[PDB]
Formats: sequence, structure tokens, C-alpha cells
Amino acid sequence: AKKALVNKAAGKPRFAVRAYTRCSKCGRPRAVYRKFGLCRICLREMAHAGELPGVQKSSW
Amino acid sequence: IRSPHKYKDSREHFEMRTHKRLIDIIDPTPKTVDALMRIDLPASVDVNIQ
Amino acid sequence: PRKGPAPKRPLVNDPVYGSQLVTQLVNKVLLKGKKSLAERIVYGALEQARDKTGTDPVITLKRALDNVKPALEVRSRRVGGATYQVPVEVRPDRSTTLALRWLVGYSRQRREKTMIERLANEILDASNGLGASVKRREDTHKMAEANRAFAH
Amino acid sequence: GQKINPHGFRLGITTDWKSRWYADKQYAEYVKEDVAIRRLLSSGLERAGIADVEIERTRDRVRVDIHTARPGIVIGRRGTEADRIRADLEKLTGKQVQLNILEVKNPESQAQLVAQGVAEQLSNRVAFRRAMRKAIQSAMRQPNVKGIRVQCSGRLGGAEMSRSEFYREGRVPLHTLRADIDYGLYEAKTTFGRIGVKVWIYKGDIV
RNA sequence: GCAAGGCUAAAACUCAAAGGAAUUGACGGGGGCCCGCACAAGCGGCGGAGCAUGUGGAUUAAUUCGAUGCAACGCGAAGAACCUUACCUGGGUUUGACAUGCACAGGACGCGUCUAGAGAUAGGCGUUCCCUUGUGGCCUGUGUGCAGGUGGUGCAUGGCUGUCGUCAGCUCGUGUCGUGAGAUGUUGGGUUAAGUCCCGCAACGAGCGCAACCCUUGUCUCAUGUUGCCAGCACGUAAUGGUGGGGACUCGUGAGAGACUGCCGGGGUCAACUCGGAGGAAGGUGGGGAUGACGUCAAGUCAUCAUGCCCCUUAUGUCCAGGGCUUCACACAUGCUACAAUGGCCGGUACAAAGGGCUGCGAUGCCGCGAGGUUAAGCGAAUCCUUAAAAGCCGGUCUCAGUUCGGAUCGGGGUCUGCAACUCGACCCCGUGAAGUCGGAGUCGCUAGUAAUCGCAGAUCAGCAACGCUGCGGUGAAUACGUUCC
Ligand SMILES: [Mg+2]
Ligand SMILES: [Mg+2]
Ligand SMILES: [Mg+2]
Ligand SMILES: [Mg+2]
Ligand SMILES: [Mg+2]
Ligand SMILES: [Mg+2]
Ligand SMILES: [Mg+2]
Ligand SMILES: [Mg+2]
Ligand SMILES: [Mg+2]
Ligand SMILES: [Mg+2]
Ligand SMILES: [Mg+2]
Ligand SMILES: [Mg+2]
Ligand SMILES: [Mg+2]
Ligand SMILES: [Mg+2]
Ligand SMILES: [Mg+2]
Ligand SMILES: [Mg+2]
Ligand SMILES: [Mg+2]
Ligand SMILES: [Mg+2]
Ligand SMILES: [Mg+2]
Ligand SMILES: [Mg+2]
Ligand SMILES: [Mg+2]
Ligand SMILES: [Mg+2]
Ligand SMILES: [Mg+2]
Ligand SMILES: [Mg+2]
Ligand SMILES: [Mg+2]
Ligand SMILES: [Mg+2]
Ligand SMILES: [Mg+2]
Ligand SMILES: [Mg+2]
Ligand SMILES: [Mg+2]
Ligand SMILES: [Mg+2]
Ligand SMILES: [Zn+2]
Repeated sequence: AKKALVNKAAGKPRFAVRAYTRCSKCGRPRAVYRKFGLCRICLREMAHAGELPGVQKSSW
Repeated sequence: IRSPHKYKDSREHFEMRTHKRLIDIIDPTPKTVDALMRIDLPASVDVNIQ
Repeated sequence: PRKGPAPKRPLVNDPVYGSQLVTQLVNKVLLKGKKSLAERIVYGALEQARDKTGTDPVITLKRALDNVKPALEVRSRRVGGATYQVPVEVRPDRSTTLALRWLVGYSRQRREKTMIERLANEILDASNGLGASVKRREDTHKMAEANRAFAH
Repeated sequence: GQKINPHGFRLGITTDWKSRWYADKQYAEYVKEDVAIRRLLSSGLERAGIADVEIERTRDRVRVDIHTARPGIVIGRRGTEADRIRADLEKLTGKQVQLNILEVKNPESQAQLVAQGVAEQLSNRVAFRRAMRKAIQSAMRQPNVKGIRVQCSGRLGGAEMSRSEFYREGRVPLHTLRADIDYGLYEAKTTFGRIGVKVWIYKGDIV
């Protein structure tokens, strides 16, 4: 994303309903999980690297 | 979705498990609670006292 | 398939009428997994047949099946610049399957109100040799007869 | 773009997590803190040759473990660069930081270090077909290395068409779960762009 | 030479080749063998109707950008009213929303008021701490290096992904044969799901693949007993294991056993292996998942990110308010609801799994026809809520009708979220009651707990998901002769 938009999201906007979440690592606006604060991509690389405790591939 | 773009039918699943046990009912003996609070454990295990 | 025949599944006798014929009938009527509903429909049809003829319902059903079971089918094939029908024998279990399918299919499109009485009427007409189910067997036999030339 | 990450495939079977803690409500900001820590410790320490960073958080106390082949550089002028880094981490988190550099025994049989060295040579314009071979020989001259595979891909020496070659010694059973396959990935910043370098090191099945 | 024509036989001009053998592949409407919901046998659909969603085209100030046979089109988007947003109109700013280097000066900052659509601007206050004594922090202002760019090139790239295809292949070392490209091994006879394995052989070995190790479901043993269970006693409120209690049953979660052609009969070079039995919860890979070799498509992505070159720097940067991304003579694609009696409606009543919950779930009670409102027990949870599963079963009614089917469209009145519901939210109530009576050429999925059908949950999320996606359980079939044809 653009740094202006990242700063704007990080700030405190007028009309608190305007607040939205971006990826904590790359700044993606879409597909951001609340429990990690990461987008699906950054989640996938971090989980494979093992930098996310408790998370692992799922088979059943 | 695995791909960074446009391949919806290829996906990957992830779990996150939590294990829970030791709801033991040890007596509130003041000398025992001494050991309970002075013992420190791995951080990977979370412990709570009720 | 290509790797030989597949195992077929077995069926159990119907409690009220100790036959597998009515079990096959309920499995032919069954739709959407409503097996209890199919059993209700079949039981009602058999009871109406019994109350209209006096005769034992499964005996009436066996008579109807014997009436509608075919002996020669007409499997199609292509040889050169033309395709034509080839009459072949029908094995017994396929004949029973095909007869039950014909009965239920033709009773589903009878001009009456409920499926119970539609199916009962179709069974009675078939046992008497009058119904469209019997007409279907006769048409099949005529087509198998009018193509004996291609019995290669 | 077809093979699974070797570490992720065996995570929880053979390989282990690089971050250890438990946080129910404070999960997202622990993640946000760790990513910033990892940017910090990746910046400026490239000369130091960082192998892997492990993070430990124990009830409002952070324990960071770094592994490298050259702890002297990370420490600095006998405890000055290390103190400056610890001050940076303290400013970053606000929680008291315990910083530890241990050692890296064999920066020859260790992927993410072999890969970093190869990428260094590529950035210094060494012939890739020679850098790859010397890295492979150095790795196969190690105590417990049943095999290695090294792959480089990109413009590979100022070419116009990007390509990808790879060499192989020993056996590297990627599809086997009971294996112990270390993985390493690094990118060389050549004057013509970026060049990916991947290393798979097989160190026998299991304990 | 009767003729057809035969015989001797050039040049201009033009091309940089034309050719002969043999090799590796690819292909054939060549041959042999084998396989796959490929066909056949069945079951249910789509193509016709209404609506939802995406796309082409058209339109528009803008309808941002990307994806385009299989392998684009409920795709990027796991949530476009503002925000998101990258587009349009207009209003601003321009060392900048954000980081550092070099040169000055000393509060930065916060509170409140007015003007404004807002961005921003001014009225006035709190204040320069740290020793702006000097170093420090911070900041302006001037600038200056810069920052910034969802601007270009996916045919310069990394990384990530699809696809052929979970198809069974793809290679190497030494040796041998050939002038050589190369070959052999990897061919031949059997066998397998498999380059799986056996028997032969100028080949002998190896590697990545296959299989196996991992998860889950199916049986049992041991350990264990709360928030889980209730057999034997008491207690039985209220029957809500509710209580004392118990280690019996289930269950929960840990460690193990078990399945290996292990045993038997027949076949087979006595070999691989195959057919059939026994015992077993399960028998030949028990079912399912994870797992994608060497490579191909200059496949997809410069809009996750990163990045080489190119380009902008009072603008292609950045802020804001309205609008747009939701248009509509049409066309395609994926779905949902139907066209009814194996049904609709009404009344009574039984049986799940898997998940979610402190900025939260709201049990109870009261109000409301209802969406909902209010009080509020308990609960970071095997203990509280979510929690009423629906198909199902019984009874009554409707009696084949464009209907007591269908539920689009439109009129009126409301609830909630949100600063805000016109463009452009969901839901509720009353009324309205359209097309549609089973769908041309054609075309799709599926071999068993499958298809078909019925509900439930989650992610994103203030609200929008009971038509999408990812899962969970309930009921539960019909067929497979076979390999001629596609
Ligand atoms: Mg929002
Ligand atoms: Mg030739
Ligand atoms: Mg051929
Ligand atoms: Mg067919
Ligand atoms: Mg249709
Ligand atoms: Mg249609
Ligand atoms: Mg578009
Ligand atoms: Mg498609
Ligand atoms: Mg789809
Ligand atoms: Mg907008
Ligand atoms: Mg490409
Ligand atoms: Mg081959
Ligand atoms: Mg060969
Ligand atoms: Mg093999
Ligand atoms: Mg395998
Ligand atoms: Mg291309
Ligand atoms: Mg393109
Ligand atoms: Mg980019
Ligand atoms: Mg760019
Ligand atoms: Mg706006
Ligand atoms: Mg759209
Ligand atoms: Mg109705
Ligand atoms: Mg009812
Ligand atoms: Mg009431
Ligand atoms: Mg009506
Ligand atoms: Mg009409
Ligand atoms: Mg009708
Ligand atoms: Mg048709
Ligand atoms: Mg929601
Ligand atoms: Mg839909
Ligand atoms: Zn991200």
C-alpha cells in the first residue's frame, strides 16, 4: 500500500466508524485476520517460517 | 488462498490448538503456596490460579 | 468399469411382507432420501390393491412383474456409415430392475391424484395386462423382433 | 512455485517454532512487535551473518536469542554495539529486553548461512557456477550432511533471459517427513536486480 | 516423325542454399497392450422463467486496476453507503501524511471558540522541559540533499501460484557400442495403483519421483475423573446428576496394541504375484487428508511485498467534501427460488456434529403481531449464553386450479447499525400477487455413507453471508453387461 494510506490508517480518524484494519506487516487492506493483524499472504509466510506460535498446517 | 492473485480454487488450511489440564484442587496450605508461587515455568505453558 | 465387475450390495427382507421385491420397490420409489415416505407410499399402494382385489398383494405384484418383464432389449451400435439396433438377451435381475423402473415411471405420470392410488392402479392394470407398463414391454419386444437381422 | 516450504511441511513434526509464548488477547500486538523486532535485527546486521532469530516472552519480559557465526561483530567494541542494539530494542518495545548471542557451530552445514554467503559472492560478481560448487563442497565436507541441493535463479550474471540452474550432491528426500532438512533462502542484490538463492541441507533422518 | 512429339541443347535473371544418410523428439483419420464418471448402465441437473453475483459490450465526469480456451467470468475482493479507493468534479497544500544529512531560530504540543462542505484558518489560554548557559530532546521557518508515486515495463526480475498431473516418469556416475549427434542401463517375459517387484540380458550402481514415516476416522488395553458420566447406595428438590457419592458405562486426552499376504487351500520358474478361505473392528493402499519429480505454457501477478531500467516533482505527490466503482436497447457464465399433492398451510412432538463469545454472549422477567426495546443472573467458558436443528413422526385441511402453487414487482408503516441508509444497508408488518404448468440445438456432476435432499457454524464484519466461500452433521439411493464408439 501507499505510505500516506498506512499512516492515515494508523492515525485516529474522524467518525470512528471510518477506522479499518490493514496488514500489520505489508499494509494490505483486504483479507486481514483480527487475531493476527496480518493479511492472508503474510500469515502464510509467517506460519511456514514458524514465527507464529501454535499455528501449523491442518490435516483431517 | 495460496496465490497472491486470482487462483481461488487453491487453498491451504492452518490450525491453532490449545491444550488444557491440571484443574487440581490442592489444599491452600501457606507453605505449599510458597512453592507454587516461587516456581516459574516455561512461557509456552500458561498457568492461572483460581 | 475397466477392471472387471464391481460388488453389488445386498438388501434385506421387508418386515411387513417378507420379500425383497417390495424392498426393491421402495428403493425405486425413494427420492431425496425420504425412505420412510417411500415405504409409506408402497405400503399404502399394496393395501389398496389388497382391499380392491382380495388377493395377496405380493402375489399380485409378482403377477404384474411377470407381465411387464422383458426378454430382449435393443442396444444400439454403429458399424459403418449407419447405426442400427442390435437385439440382445436380458439377464433376469436386469429384467426385474427394468420392470420395476417401468412400473414406477409410468405410475408417476398417470392421470390420478395421489401416488399411492396411482401406483396401486398401475400395479393392478399390469397384473391384468392392460397398463402402459405392459405396452412398454410389448413395444420393446416388437422392436427386438423387427431387428433380428442384425443379431451378429 | 510448486514445492512446499520444507520448514513449514515438518513444523510440529521435526522442526520447531522460532517464537515461544502464550497470549490469548495479546496475540496481535505481540505479532506486531515481533515483526518490527525482526526488521530491526535484519537491518544493519547483514554483515554479521544472522542465522536465525528466536524470540521468548515470559509474562512481561522479552528474551531474544540471535544466532550467527561472528558474535564479535554483533557485540561490537566489547559490549558497545550490543548495548546500543539492546537500547534500540528497549526503545522499540518498552519492556525490559534480555539480548543473547550464543554461537553458530558450523556456518558451512547451516542453510540461511550457506545461502547468504553464496548471495554475497553473487553480489560481489563471482561466477555463480563456481560459488555454488564451492559452497556445496564446503557443506559436503561436514560431519553430518547426507546431501545438499543449491539452486540459483534470476538474471544470473547480467543475462537478458532469466534462468535457473541447480546442483545436487548426496540425497535430499524432500517428500519424507522423518527427514531433517534445513532450508535457507536469500536474495543477492546484484546491479541488474535480485537473484534468489535456495539451499536444502539434509542432515540424516532423526535423532 | 503423318501427327503426338523425340534427339542435340543455351542464356539472361534469381537464391545461399538445394541435397544424402542417420539421431532425439513430436505427431498420424498407423499397430499392440493398459487406464480414467471417457463412454456404456443409472440418478440428478444446466440451456427456457424470476432474482443474486461476475464478465463482455454500451454508456458516463468517472463507471479505478488486474484476470480472458481447458487453466478468465460468486476470480484478486474472508464484506465498495463515508472510510476502503487506487477514479471523476471542485476546494487546498507542496521538503510535504511519513525518514534521515547539511546549514538558523526557539517551544513543541494540548484545550476551547468562531469561519468553513471539510481540508484548513484565525480569537484566547495552559507551556521553552531538559540547565535552547554549551552539549541533549523537540519544533518551526528558510532552504538544500530528499521523501513520495496502486506511474510504465510480469517479454528485464526475485518471491509466490496455476497447469499438464498426484500423471509415472525424469536423470546421473563408472563401464561398453558408435567418426558423430547419441545409445545401453530405462529393452524382452511376467506383475502391480506405481520405473512396484521378480526372471533374463554389456551392463553394474545411484538420485529426484512411487510407496513409507505425519494428521484424521474405524477396534481394543492401560493411565485418568472435573466444569465430563451415573451403574450400585443415599438425596430425589423440580426430577434440571439437582446433591452427597461412586470408578461401573460413555466421554474427554495421554501412552500403547492391532493389518504385515501374517495363517490355510489352489495357481504361478518353487519368483514376483494372483483367486478363494480362516481368524479378526477392520484384508490386501481399510476410508480420507497433507504431500506436486525433471520440466512446459516468454501461463498469472511491478495492485501483497521486493526490485533493475524508464518517467512525474506547484504534481502522475499529498489533504478534504460530494459523486462513481451499484449505469443498461443487449449478450455470456456461475448460482438460488420455483413451476407443486413424494406437495402447500395449521396444530402437537423426537433425534446432531462442529464451532463463537468482555469494545462480547445476553439466561430470566416485562412491553411489542413482529423485526425488536428495557432490566439483568451467569460466563474469558466440558461448568453461562449461543441452543429452538430442519427434513422426520402423528393429526387436520386443501383436491389439481396459474391454485391456499410461485413470490418477483410495487404502495404504506416500521426496527437496528451507523455522524450519516437519496444515489446505495439488512430485517419486520399490512397490502399487491408478475413470469413460470419441467424447459430447442446442446451440455454438466456423480461409483457409497457417494449422488440427491435438510438444516447448523465460522472468517471478513458497526451493519450488510438463511443465494458466495470454508466447514459440520441428519436422511439416504439407482446402476456398472462391458471396452465397439466419443
Ligand atoms: Mg469497517
Ligand atoms: Mg531422411
Ligand atoms: Mg506413436
Ligand atoms: Mg452416460
Ligand atoms: Mg434448466
Ligand atoms: Mg436460466
Ligand atoms: Mg472490470
Ligand atoms: Mg471458471
Ligand atoms: Mg467458484
Ligand atoms: Mg468512496
Ligand atoms: Mg510470465
Ligand atoms: Mg524414460
Ligand atoms: Mg534411453
Ligand atoms: Mg523406483
Ligand atoms: Mg507418497
Ligand atoms: Mg505473458
Ligand atoms: Mg496480463
Ligand atoms: Mg510494486
Ligand atoms: Mg513502481
Ligand atoms: Mg472521499
Ligand atoms: Mg464491482
Ligand atoms: Mg404459499
Ligand atoms: Mg409444522
Ligand atoms: Mg408477547
Ligand atoms: Mg398464491
Ligand atoms: Mg402464463
Ligand atoms: Mg399443476
Ligand atoms: Mg433435452
Ligand atoms: Mg457480520
Ligand atoms: Mg447466488
Ligand atoms: Zn500482509
